[PDB]
Amino acid sequence: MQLSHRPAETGDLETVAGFPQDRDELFYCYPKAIWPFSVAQLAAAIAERRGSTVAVHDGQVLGFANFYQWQHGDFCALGNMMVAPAARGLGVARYLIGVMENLAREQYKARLMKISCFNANAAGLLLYTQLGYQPRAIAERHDPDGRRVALIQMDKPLE
Ligand SMILES: CO[C@@]1(NC(=O)Cc2cccs2)C(=O)N2C(C(=O)O)=C(COC(N)=O)CS[C@@H]21
Repeated sequence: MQLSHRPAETGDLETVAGFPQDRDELFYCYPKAIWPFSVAQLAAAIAERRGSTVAVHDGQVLGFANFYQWQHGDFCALGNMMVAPAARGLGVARYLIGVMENLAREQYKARLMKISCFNANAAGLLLYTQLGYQPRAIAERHDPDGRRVALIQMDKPLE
């Protein structure tokens, strides 16, 4: 694996919007979005967020993430974490989370990264745990069917 990163570009949008494979996956990474996902929905998030970044390997965009909260000197909140379905479990999210930690430290002077993860996303919860994130709170949210879900609010000090 020889991963690189760069800011997200218009030409990446169709690729990245292809990453969520079902309503659950879209919910876990972008709960405000409505299935089916679209480039317009992805662009809307990019426009209102900061730091949208892609991970690339062998000419393929394999990952995407951004910040939906940012407070200089304080923290950033990382979301829209998406990984190409053929590249799952190969370290792309771990790589990109590390890049986003460096961005938060360097650009925003953040002392903390927040990551919130829905309860059903076991793989996410375990990944963020392996990367040193700890659970701080659990918040109630509602899914598209009106069912109650638990949002696990985690954080990690940045060094
Ligand atoms: C403002 O916080 C968020 N939204 C809400 O909590 C509001 C709602 C949630 C469910 C119904 S309404 C927001 O935006 N979030 C994102 C995101 O879109 O990136 C994620 C995805 O996180 C990752 N890890 O990719 C977790 S919920 C959190």
